[PDB]
Amino acid sequence: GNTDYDWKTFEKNARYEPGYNSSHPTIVMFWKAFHKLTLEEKKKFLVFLTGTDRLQMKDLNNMKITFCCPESWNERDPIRALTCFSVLFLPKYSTMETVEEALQEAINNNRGFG
Repeated sequence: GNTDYDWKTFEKNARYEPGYNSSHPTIVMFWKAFHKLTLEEKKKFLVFLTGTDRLQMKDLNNMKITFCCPESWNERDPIRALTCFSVLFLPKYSTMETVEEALQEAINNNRGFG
């Protein structure tokens, strides 16, 4: 469902914590899920990661995400995010499926976010 939105620039310009890179297994498998989903689904992702809904192209083309896995991350930890500097809490999932499903979980509103 993509429609005139430069997503390459987004995955390319994103931030990682010191010692993490897009080449890390967990992060490449994360991007894989972000590329197969539709426009509606990725909008939900951004809407919970950022503090602005239905973000404009001017926002998206400079928008970044900061990947983070807490010192005590867990394989079953839910994917959360903070609107401070767009940090996405991504645990070190052992499989490519668990990250694909977790991507859906959070966009589908993982509940208890009150």
